[PDB]
Amino acid sequence: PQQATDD
Amino acid sequence: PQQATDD
Amino acid sequence: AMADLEQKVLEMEASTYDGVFIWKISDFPRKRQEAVAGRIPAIFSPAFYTSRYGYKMCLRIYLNGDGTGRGTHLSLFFVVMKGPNDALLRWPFNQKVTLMLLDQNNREHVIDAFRPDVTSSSFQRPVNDMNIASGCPLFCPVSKMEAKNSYVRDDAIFIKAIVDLTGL
Amino acid sequence: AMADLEQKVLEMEASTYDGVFIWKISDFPRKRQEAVAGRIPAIFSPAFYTSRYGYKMCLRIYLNGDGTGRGTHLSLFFVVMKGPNDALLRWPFNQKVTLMLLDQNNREHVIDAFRPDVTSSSFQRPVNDMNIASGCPLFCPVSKMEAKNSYVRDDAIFIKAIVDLTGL
Amino acid sequence: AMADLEQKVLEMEASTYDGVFIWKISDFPRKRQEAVAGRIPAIFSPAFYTSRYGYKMCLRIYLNGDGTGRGTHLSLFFVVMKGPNDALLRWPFNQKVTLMLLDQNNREHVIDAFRPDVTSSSFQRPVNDMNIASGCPLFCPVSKMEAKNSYVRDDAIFIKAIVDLTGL
Repeated sequence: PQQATDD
Repeated sequence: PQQATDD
Repeated sequence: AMADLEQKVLEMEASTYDGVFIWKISDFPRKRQEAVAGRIPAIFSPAFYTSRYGYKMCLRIYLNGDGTGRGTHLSLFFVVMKGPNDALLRWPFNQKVTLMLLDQNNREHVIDAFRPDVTSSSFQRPVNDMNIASGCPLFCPVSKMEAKNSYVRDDAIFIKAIVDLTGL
Repeated sequence: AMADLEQKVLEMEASTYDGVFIWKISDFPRKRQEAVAGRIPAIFSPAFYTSRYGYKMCLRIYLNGDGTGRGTHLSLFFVVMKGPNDALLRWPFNQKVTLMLLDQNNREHVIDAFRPDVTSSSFQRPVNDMNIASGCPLFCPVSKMEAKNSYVRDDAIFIKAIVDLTGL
Repeated sequence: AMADLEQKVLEMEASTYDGVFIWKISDFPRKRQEAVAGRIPAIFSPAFYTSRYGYKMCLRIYLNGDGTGRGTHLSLFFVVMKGPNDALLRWPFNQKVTLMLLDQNNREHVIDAFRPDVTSSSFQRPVNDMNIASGCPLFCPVSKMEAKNSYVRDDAIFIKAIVDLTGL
């Protein structure tokens, strides 16, 4: 999985 | 089945 | 708008998601009389579902009968309601439905069942909040229930519905 | 007041405790525009759980994408939240997660899956309400959803998440 | 009215319907002192059930003991409550009950169990909201829990109850 950028 | 009369 | 919240709370509290529902009708004598007087012919039950995101359903009873059972029988019907997930469900509704008036002695339950009539408007995807109720006008003779026996105890009766989940 | 209680009731109504969650997103067109405009890039979903006392989780979606998928894809992420029973659970979170955009023709669902990266901060025991979301930045091309097809119907879409319960 | 509604919501959020309940007791230090001081000897847990329409039950604990365990032990009891479906259930209550204080290190849980004494008023069909509780007055030495160990973590403890469903 890849992390979201603005959380 | 039978449907109800006043619904 | 506390009444709206209360309604939501009571509905959530009563909901089941396995197609099995037991409806306790209290104040039987009063409701029974309100029906006989023609003031309140029918009563809708809280909603229940076939699965967490399945069909939404409820029951509709006439303590003094409807149609062919008017004045002589307890008429009990099944209702397909507009569910939040109807778009993901198969239509028309085609699950077998078993209805019961529970003997509180747990010996002689009154039981009937039916399979949906695929062409009836009662089982099509709901356009309105509820489709027309369909079921058993001659579910139970008023003499059998109400009167005495062990169906009515402490001024309350229990109705049970079992929606067959085959294919779901 | 009733605003906070109503809120709690809303969360309870959407919760599930078997790792399976279906998120219906209404007012799609509007929320879709808000994302494209850059006003509201993401939306979090109500919380759900792996079991009655399991992990607390939720989904996070970007109708106009995030990171590598910004402006070209629907980006969908998984979120581990601080749960009431985290102290009794094993960490880091290590259950396979399956994400889906449901085809409302029930034909071609968009699906993807992943197993957590045990070394990512996204799956460590939560210190805050929500850990960093992790998932699929390139989940589905905007042209595939939004545009037409059977993903968007009556201005709504359905997202489904399935958390594998092996070992739980 | 508003109070009862909030109370109903809190009970619903804690309810389980498979005879398994985990009771998280927060603000342990405070409640523990309130017990030692004699201001609040015992605490009741929210209600839970053996099945969707089964027996209604709850737990009752004395953080500083009751009877034989007064001041030395954590006294934990089981309570049969008046359920909405008692008329359909078999009486007296005769299901084995297991009680546990969970070790948050998940190594040494305190566990005890008992089978109901069918002749006791504690297990007859409820006439009042709750029957008299019965259980383990010497469930756990205060020295073992409270003190240190891994039972109290971040000022909270977890009590688990498992009602055997055999025959149900």
